[PDB]
Amino acid sequence: IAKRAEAYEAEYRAAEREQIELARKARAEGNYFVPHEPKLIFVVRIRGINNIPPKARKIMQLLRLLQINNGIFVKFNKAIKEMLQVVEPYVTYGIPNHKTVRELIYKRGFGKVNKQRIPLSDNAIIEAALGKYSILSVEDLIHEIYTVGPNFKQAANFLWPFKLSSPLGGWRERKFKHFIEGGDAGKRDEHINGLVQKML
Amino acid sequence: RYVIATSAPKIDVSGVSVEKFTKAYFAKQKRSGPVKKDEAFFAENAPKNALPAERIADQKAVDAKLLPAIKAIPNMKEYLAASFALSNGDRPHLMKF
Amino acid sequence: QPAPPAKAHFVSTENNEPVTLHP
Amino acid sequence: VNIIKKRTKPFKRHQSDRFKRVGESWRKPRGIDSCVRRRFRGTISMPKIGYGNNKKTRYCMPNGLKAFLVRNVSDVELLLMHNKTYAAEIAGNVSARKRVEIVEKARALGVKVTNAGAKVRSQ
Amino acid sequence: AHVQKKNPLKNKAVLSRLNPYAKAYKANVKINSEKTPKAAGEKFLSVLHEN
RNA sequence: UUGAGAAGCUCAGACGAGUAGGCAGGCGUGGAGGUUUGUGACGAAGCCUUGGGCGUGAGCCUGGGUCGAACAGCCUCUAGU
RNA sequence: CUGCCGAAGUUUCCGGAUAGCAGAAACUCAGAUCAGUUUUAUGAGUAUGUAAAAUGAGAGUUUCUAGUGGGCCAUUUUUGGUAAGCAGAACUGGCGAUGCGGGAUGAACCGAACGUGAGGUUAAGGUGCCGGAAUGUACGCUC
RNA sequence: GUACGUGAAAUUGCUGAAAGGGAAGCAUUGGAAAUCAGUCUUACCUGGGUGAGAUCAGUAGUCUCUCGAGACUAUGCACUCUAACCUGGGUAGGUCAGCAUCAGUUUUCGGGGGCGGAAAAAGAAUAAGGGAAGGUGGCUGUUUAUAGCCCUUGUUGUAAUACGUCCACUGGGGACUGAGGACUGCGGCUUCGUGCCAAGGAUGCUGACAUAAUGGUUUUCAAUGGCCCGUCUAACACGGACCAAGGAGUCUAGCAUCUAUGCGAGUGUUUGGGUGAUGAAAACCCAUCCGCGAAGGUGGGAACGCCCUUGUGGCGUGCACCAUCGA
Repeated sequence: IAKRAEAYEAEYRAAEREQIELARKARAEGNYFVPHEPKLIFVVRIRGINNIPPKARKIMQLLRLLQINNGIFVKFNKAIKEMLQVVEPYVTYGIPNHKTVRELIYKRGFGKVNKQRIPLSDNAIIEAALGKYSILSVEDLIHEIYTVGPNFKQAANFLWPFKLSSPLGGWRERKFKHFIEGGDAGKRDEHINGLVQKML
Repeated sequence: RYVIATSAPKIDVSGVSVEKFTKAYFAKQKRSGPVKKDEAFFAENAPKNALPAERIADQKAVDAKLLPAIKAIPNMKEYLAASFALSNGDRPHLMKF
Repeated sequence: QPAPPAKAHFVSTENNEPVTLHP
Repeated sequence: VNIIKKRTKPFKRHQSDRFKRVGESWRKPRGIDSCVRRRFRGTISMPKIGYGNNKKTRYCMPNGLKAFLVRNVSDVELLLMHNKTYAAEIAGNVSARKRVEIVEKARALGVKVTNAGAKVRSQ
Repeated sequence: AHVQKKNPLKNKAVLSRLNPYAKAYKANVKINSEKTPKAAGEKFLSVLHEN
């Protein structure tokens, strides 16, 4: 497991090192550089179960959202991006860095065995359910989650919806307007990081 | 916890043997129910729980080997004998100890 | 199967200098 | 385990304090016009299964021993192996002589008799 | 089994039970020194300070 | 390791408003068979109580006073419950 | 007395039906069998319907059986309208069955849907007193 | 004490204690007064000595059962055992307070260092050049002089800080919780036997207390909340002076569903008859009628064999139920 962890931990740097390098080249050259896009997104609910249109009620069921303040890890693509805009005033998403993808599966990491919520406090809890996909521990699970791989669907169905608390320090002032006019709803991009460092 | 530490000038305690004191030194004197010869219901006595000769002896001993130490520091013999009492117009958090 | 979104790439500006606009 | 109660004030049927025909034992209201049935705030509470007490410290006196009605001298004998989890409560209609013999034997079994002192003035 | 949910961020024993890498991390490696060079192109600084 | 009333014991998760309505388990009252080597003139039932106890609750157990001949728990049957 | 499940309040024909919603057993299938959902493709004159990708979740069949065809509003088209309202058709929800924080008290407003408690943290809304919380910080307004 | 067994409620008078500024009533949290309970009374446990005997006797007898198992009566009380007395040493549960090392949740102060941006921008110091002013010294006008300012570059730079992060980096401070109950396991330290550990839920060190510290229960006070109940269809209206006892889906026939039981191609004694000495209208037995009823292949598919690709899959027999073609 450590032999896998040493490979993963050095790789997170070796991809963070190059985006340090590959921007230090272009900015000193006059070239421009779009980044490797976000492929993972993390969706946290903002509104309760009251007065939701039936069109947006089904979709949040299809994202394991059944309670206010639930985070989930879901694969981000086109057909996910156009699905989030129709539930946009009832969710909130953004890019997770490596720290939140650690602190959410170490603090509030709960697996799904026999349709029961069983925590991720032992590798044998993970080896039983996800052994057949070469996932052997939390560190294999973090790599497979955060660095999206082929089994990401088979791993996002393992973790429970991340039931979080209300953010220490509160939200912003008035909550249910789009994030780009104050408030907090819709995409938060890198600022979903500083939101999970409050609830957790 | 019921002691407020103070930055008042220190003294020399190398001359006093504190290892004589242990957690059984200050242990209470063991009620122990010595046989009372049940007639004791009527007749009552008392040992006056007097401090034993050992306690009064070392009290003179340990003080004799620290009194010259606080005699060296001025205002120290009379610092001890006074008491501490904050007054209206004082507030313990911002004052320094 | 879905069409994947876009990875990164350089874009040179020797023949295309960024012009400055105003709203 | 220290005994605990989720509630100490019993439940008291609605408006059974005003009217003397209406008794104080609880009766769930049956009308949807009711303020109480809809559970308006400020009105009295109701018996629910939420106030159920611990399934191990149930039926226990505040001491910790459960009760047991001993109505004759061979009903305290069963409590020989259960003297640290049962208290021998004597029944009420037992005579003031048959009572004084349960006490003198329950005391040999180390069993707490809760009301051994009734009708029994000692000399 | 698992009577309490221990926290592997705030407990330093369950962390080693879950992650057999905590005996070698070195979170802060000095990958630079005094000799860090400026990499700021002229034409980028021209388009930076334009307008 | 004894925790076999297997109608018991035990481990883990999720859940908890509720109308018409549907289902289930129990509480109490009068009589009947069985049972408690059942309680009772040293005081049964009842009644009152600024006493104590149990149950989520319907209810039950009890101390004190009053009182004076009968009465209850358990398993079934029964209803003018 | 307590616990568990729990609707419709509109049709479709002819007060009776069928369907629907809620239910009980039997018996199917662990599959692409589905999905008040989103993609991509075909067409169709940004919208339209059709098929096989994402995402979640175990689906299905009949049999026998209660309650229910009231409405109050809020949503946008909307034609007829005029001193001025308005009148009517369709869609969507709430409420009917729902307590709780604000909105000074109010069902139609803002948050939020409920076992018994402890500790924390928030929504709405607030922090001069009644009233728990800044007579806070900043900049401009007003007699 | 014939206003007579027990003597409830409404309701009335007196006494005691309270409360009451043009509303009480109740719910929650507590103060004051009154009062109540709690086993705490004592018990526990450990040696020697003295005496007693019995389940003891290198012991004799009886009876009931089944060699010995109990009940005994002797006699000793040796060897064993327990046990009264005298002599000594150590030793709660009950409640309430602390404080410590912990575990969980949480909150509030910090400390250190990496990594990022214009490899932050500044800035400072120090060399060039340029420019001027809100023009300084000088003389309203001018160009660093007896103030200086701005701009560009070099250099001290291989700069600091800030901001955004990251540490499986670290010091503390407060708060609530302690569920579970031998060992099973994952782990880490070891020190090579082990064992230990913050590691599958709290233990330890003390202190107050029984003419008692807490805990209740009543009356009332304080703070906050609290539209009168049922029938109706927002309010209403309609019912409500109060108390007691009575008082409303019950019996029977028929039909259907579900379940239980008995028998099963059968099933049903009770119209009757026989019988029943101990409620003989019960139970028990039963003749002759009578009522209700009265074996085709092909695909799946429950299950079960043999398999050998372990399984997978193959291979055989295929119930109910459903399709398919036979009649």
